[PDB]
Amino acid sequence: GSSGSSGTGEKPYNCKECGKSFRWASCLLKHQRVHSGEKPSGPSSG
Ligand SMILES: [Zn+2]
Repeated sequence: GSSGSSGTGEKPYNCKECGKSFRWASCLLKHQRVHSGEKPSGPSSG
């Protein structure tokens, strides 16, 4: 029960596809690869 404290830190880069965060750009640009090609996760295994 603080209701107020110091420690407001958030990364500048933040993905919109899923809603993740990243310190550097490249770090995010690389993750964007997942939002480029869909992966077989579901109907794959009967
Ligand atoms: Zn994402």
